[PDB]
Amino acid sequence: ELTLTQSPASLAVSLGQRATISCRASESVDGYGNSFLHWFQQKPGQPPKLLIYLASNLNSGVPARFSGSGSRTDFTLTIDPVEADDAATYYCQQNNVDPWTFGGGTKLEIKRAVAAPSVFIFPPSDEQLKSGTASVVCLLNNFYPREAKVQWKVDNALQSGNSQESVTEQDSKDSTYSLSSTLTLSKADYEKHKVYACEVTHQGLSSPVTKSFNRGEC
Amino acid sequence: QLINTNGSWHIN
Amino acid sequence: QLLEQSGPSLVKPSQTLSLTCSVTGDSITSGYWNWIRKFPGNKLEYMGYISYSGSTYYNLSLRSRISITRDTSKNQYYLQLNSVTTEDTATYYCALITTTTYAMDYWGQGTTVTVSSASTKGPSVFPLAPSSKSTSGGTAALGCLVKDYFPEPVTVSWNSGALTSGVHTFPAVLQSSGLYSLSSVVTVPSSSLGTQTYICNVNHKPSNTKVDKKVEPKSC
Repeated sequence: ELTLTQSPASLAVSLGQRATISCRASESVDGYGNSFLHWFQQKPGQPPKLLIYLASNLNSGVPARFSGSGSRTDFTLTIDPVEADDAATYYCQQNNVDPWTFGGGTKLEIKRAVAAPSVFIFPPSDEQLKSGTASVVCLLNNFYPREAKVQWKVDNALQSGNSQESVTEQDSKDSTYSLSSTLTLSKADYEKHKVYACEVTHQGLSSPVTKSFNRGEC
Repeated sequence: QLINTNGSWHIN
Repeated sequence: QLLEQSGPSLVKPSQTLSLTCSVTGDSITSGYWNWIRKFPGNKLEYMGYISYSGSTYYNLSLRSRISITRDTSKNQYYLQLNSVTTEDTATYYCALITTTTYAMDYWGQGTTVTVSSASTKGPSVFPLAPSSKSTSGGTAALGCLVKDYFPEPVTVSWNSGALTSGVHTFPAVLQSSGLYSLSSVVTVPSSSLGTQTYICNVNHKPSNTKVDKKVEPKSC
């Protein structure tokens, strides 16, 4: 029944600026002079980590840049100043009203200078070619902002329906993203052709970059 | 030193 | 103080999920011992606790098919979830609430649980070799392609964990075969390629598989 509503769903804040995340309960989570609302931070591959307990108390080992305020139904987490290491999702949790719940989360993104990706390409290995399948891999390293476009070309012919991609979460140090895209062809197809290329469009690039290699050539 | 019962905390 | 997690990473539909949390440090006859789960993107749901006294509290949505038990001599507690479906696919965390914070202040690393009838399969690991098509400046990128495994997850380290700077391990993609595929890369000085050894360590617990692949430069 009881709902915790976080706002906003995603927030973009520059380094050294202030970030504010809100959590609103439909009913009071107070009791005995305390507000039973807590703030957690979660990064990929990790458990949630307690930041603020009881609305306004700083957990030990958590920097003073984090602060909590509010009561009853209205609560606020504040990061000031925000650092690169603060890229994560933030959750509120209440544990005094059945049923216990979490907020839906607020992703915090660090705003930084625009950076063009470094584009790299990897031919399939011979070992894998033995299996009758070829994975060609295009890497876009350390770029900002996230929005990037990658199209595959085989002998200058545009590809579709035969590639997949994924993007990392923001880097905890340089606040960039990286992307990996994989073109999967059969061995026969891969050997029928010569030029394998990855074409990249990004805000940091004046013109689309075409990073390529030729089968059999250095 | 609060204790919890069926979701709710309280003294004693 | 350590909450270690154990249990199956793969469960068949309509069957029972059993997880274990082993605590080292202080006794479970103190505090509240909880299970929480995180859905594939990326919602958190509180599941429930067994208290120091052995009393249990359950989330009303789960009251029907959940059971949390404990063993004080082994200092462990367990989670049982019946009639499991594809909507129970999540990461399962165990966590403690003390009276110092009255919040969930200590957690376990979690157990990735997939609900499926498909059987597990270890990954094939192929190098992503550094070459003049992956260098820029004094910087060369290299990697590993971890292809065709099931289910999630896989974890990759470089040089047994010694090499962390510049490492990007990408989220896996689900292929049309139903097998996962994942890449992991790292940028290093290009002058070092001839004298420095780079090895990816790929861990796939679900299939009890660990693979070390040494990646070497591509020279024609």
